[PDB]
Amino acid sequence: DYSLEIDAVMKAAQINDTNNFVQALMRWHFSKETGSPFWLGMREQLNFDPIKDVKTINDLRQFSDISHCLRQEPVANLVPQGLPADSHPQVYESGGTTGAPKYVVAYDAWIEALISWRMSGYQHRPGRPSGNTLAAIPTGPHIVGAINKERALRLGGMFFSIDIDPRWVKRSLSEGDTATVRKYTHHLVDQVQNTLMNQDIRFLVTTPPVLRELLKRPEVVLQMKQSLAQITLGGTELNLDEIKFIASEILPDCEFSASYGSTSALGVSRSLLITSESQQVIYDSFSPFITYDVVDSITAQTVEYGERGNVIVTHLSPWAFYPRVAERDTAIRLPGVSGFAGDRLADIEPLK
Amino acid sequence: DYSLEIDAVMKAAQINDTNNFVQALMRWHFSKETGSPFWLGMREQLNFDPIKDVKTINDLRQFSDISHCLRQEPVANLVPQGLPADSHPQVYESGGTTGAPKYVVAYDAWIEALISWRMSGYQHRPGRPSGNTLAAIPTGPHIVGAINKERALRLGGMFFSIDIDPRWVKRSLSEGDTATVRKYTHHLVDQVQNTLMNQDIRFLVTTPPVLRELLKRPEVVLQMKQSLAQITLGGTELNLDEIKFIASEILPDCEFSASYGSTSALGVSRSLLITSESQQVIYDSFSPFITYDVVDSITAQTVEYGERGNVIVTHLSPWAFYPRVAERDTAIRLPGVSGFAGDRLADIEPLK
Ligand SMILES: O=C(O)c1cccc2nc3c(C(=O)O)cccc3nc12
Ligand SMILES: O=C(O)c1cccc2nc3c(C(=O)O)cccc3nc12
Repeated sequence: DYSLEIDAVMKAAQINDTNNFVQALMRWHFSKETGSPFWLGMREQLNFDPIKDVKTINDLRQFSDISHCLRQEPVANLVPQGLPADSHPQVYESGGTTGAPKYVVAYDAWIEALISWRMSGYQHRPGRPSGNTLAAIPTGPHIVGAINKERALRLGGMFFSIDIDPRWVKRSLSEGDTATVRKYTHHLVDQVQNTLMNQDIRFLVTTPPVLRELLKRPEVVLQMKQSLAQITLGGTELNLDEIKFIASEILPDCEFSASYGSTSALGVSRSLLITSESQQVIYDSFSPFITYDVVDSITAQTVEYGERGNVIVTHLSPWAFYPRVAERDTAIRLPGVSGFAGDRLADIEPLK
Repeated sequence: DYSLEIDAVMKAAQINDTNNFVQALMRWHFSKETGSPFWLGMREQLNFDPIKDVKTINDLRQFSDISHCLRQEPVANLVPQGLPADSHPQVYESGGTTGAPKYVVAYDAWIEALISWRMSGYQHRPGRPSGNTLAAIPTGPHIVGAINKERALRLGGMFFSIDIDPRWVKRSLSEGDTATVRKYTHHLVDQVQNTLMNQDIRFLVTTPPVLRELLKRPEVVLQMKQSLAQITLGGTELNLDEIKFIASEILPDCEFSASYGSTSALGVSRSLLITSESQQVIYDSFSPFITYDVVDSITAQTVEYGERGNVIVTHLSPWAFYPRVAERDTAIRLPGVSGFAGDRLADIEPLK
């Protein structure tokens, strides 16, 4: 048993101090008894002592991104030896859309915690809406699946999804294939159309192209006017005006937000409500578990508030440690309202 | 709370008192405080009284298939109120066949009972192999996914899958889009490869066409001789010598079995291990919960043992009640293990 060690971390985690939390988990991960086999096996390859010289969140700047590894590393070793017997491990992959695919492990406690964080703020808000959720997103080996199912149960209906293979979509628009992308996009909208038109759907998770498509279908729009309380847009292909126009002129009773995948850190980040009065899309991460740095593409250097840079993300929780993953997007750096740790993002945009 | 009603139904199953079990569930499903809104309402369209006029399994012949009907029915109404608060309804579909589809509801406790029935005989027996599962099958809204996930957690390793979008294969297939069925399969095969190579998996779930393009790869085949222990093949494209050959010749000691989805009975029947003895693939179902009848296409009369007929599957449990689904496959009918209600099936093929 180590569950009272573990509480201490989750405790430190919100009495807002980076510091103590970082050290506590640096200990969790590298100390002999409790650590991952993987990190324990990695300690001797580091040129610094993860205990002695490593105090601030920022102080993790000294690990490099170990994703190369996770393609080969047999998943059983990723699992912190000090988690309970019934922790309930699970493998998720990170888009083997070419350069193919990186293995990771997550846990129910973890996803539960992610979600309570996303949803605080409206979980308990009087007259908050209720109903099923249609999530038009990957499930299968993709950890968004499992994160979305979890939200859907807390909103009082059932979680519904579609058949979607993002890996073929990709390997085909990259592969240059025009007709396919249209035909498969079709088949996606058709699936979403059916469920919206045959079960009462209160909550839709989808993406601008797909929404954009549904809005072009007279019967569906009408139906959306009747039943959607809130839509989440995922991707980075987001045009703020378009959304303002939808929100005010078409689905005026439906709120909007955006979601940002950071598969690398075993989670997703959430936007504020995007309204007509909104002037950028703004994101927060589940800090300190997940934290963003935003850095210059030339000099690896955290850039100033207000400027564009490259998203660097870091997961540090009792379940998993992933320092300092370069994500493949740029964002405006903004002071992160609480702590105490990690940055806000605004207006995420793709790379080169 | 109704733990004692469920207990009785379970216990009448576990000692095969088929009439008790059926009579109990008619009460359970048809009565104002325990049953699903759907059945309660559906009663006013029947012309017999489930509670009084139904005494044995055959007696359900009085019911008609109520499937084409679960496209628009509200999912929440499928849920028997007699189930507990905590029972975790989750929503699954089938019949993305042409474009439909039919929503149903499943529960952890059912999924669990099912798997337990699938897995006795081996679960415990000495020396039973054990490790990771790779399941080349759909997740998303396909109960099949959920099913295997369960199984994999009981074989001491984790659950790997792949993106795979069976409606696409299907539509394409029956478009004549012959071009990209073959492209797509390559994609599935590739994704399988990867995991086969990068994580050691003990058990694979797939299908004859894919395993076919798969054994065209010499180094996957070496990995396979090395790591696989058990292979479950589903779909109904089962070619028998083709397997017996594969198992005898190509990879000579992985064991091989078949699996058959009756998705609108919320479950999968299992075959007897295909030995090199095997003269027909034979499936057991999870009786009395799931029971099969095999019926002549003109008279709906139950065929003699050994004639091939059109298959009818029925699901009756404390979780759901789907009487008499016209599935879309023929089989040779066999005696089921006497004591148990329902036929054994052999050498299933599809319709025309
Ligand atoms: O999911 C998000 O990223 C998200 C972001 C911002 C506000 C949100 N408000 C929600 C409400 C509500 O405000 O009643 C109900 C259900 C889901 C909601 N999701 C929200
Ligand atoms: O999965 C199936 O459909 C199946 C059917 C028949 C025999 C099976 N035997 C298995 C064994 C074993 O016999 O040791 C181990 C792991 C999985 C097994 N799966 C089997």
